[PDB]
Amino acid sequence: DLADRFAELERRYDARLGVYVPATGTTAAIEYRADERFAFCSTFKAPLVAAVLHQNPLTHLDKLITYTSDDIRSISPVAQQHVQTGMTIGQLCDAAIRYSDGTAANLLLADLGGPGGGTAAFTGYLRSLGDTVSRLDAEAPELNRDPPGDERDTTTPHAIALVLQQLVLGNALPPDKRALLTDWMARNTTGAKRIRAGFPADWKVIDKTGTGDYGRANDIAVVWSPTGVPYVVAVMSDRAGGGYDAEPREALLAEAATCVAGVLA
Ligand SMILES: *C(=O)[C@@H](N)[C@@H]1N[C@@H](C(=O)O)C(C)(C)S1
Repeated sequence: DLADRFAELERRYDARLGVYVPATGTTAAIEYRADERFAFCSTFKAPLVAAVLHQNPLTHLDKLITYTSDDIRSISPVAQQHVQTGMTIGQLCDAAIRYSDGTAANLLLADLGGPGGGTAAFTGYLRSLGDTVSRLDAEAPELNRDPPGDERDTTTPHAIALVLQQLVLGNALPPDKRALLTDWMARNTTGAKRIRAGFPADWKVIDKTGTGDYGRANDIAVVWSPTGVPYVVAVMSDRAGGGYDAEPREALLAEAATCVAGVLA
């Protein structure tokens, strides 16, 4: 039984685990704590890039964005290396997804614009996709630090899975913008020990991870069977019991994904 397996993993990792896989042709939705709130962490960058793409002509990707020393306030493996030169919107989208670059995402929020440095427009974008649950209230680094239980900067496995489904498999974006988002997630560098670790090599996996305080570790993916049948997989976790400095545990997400893959095979 899946729910028993997910509950075992919670005990093993002293964690709270949430899982959602939306229903398909012949598979029932998989759900475990799927309607409980968990912090977005960096997972918001997938819908953020979709918002920026949707909002502008495709050649907005070529616009140069400049920023300064004081814009670097979070883990930013790419943007730290380009303060002098600036970075194009395309480069920022690439870094935000593939390296989970925090400065890149902050700049993309500012590009999207409006109150809260773009957090309100980001949240409005989710509303336009029928997501009445998720909310973004702060940018990096603040968005990863909300106390366990606090609703700021949260989504649910259920809400984010339905959003990702529309973005990658549905018609939220035109085909050209959709392919840009899909390709970036396909080329993600941060995801190898999460959902990817739970599916066999002949399944395609694209994803966006998030990590935060209180042992937060998330991964949202779209996967395709060896015959091209797609499934959306959202896994979210925290370890409130270890306090603010609780270590995130990727292995928990790998094991949860392995369990899901077992059902979907
Ligand atoms: C977003 O959660 C932010 N903490 C960046 N994302 C994490 C992840 O993607 O797993 C990093 C790469 C640990 S930093």
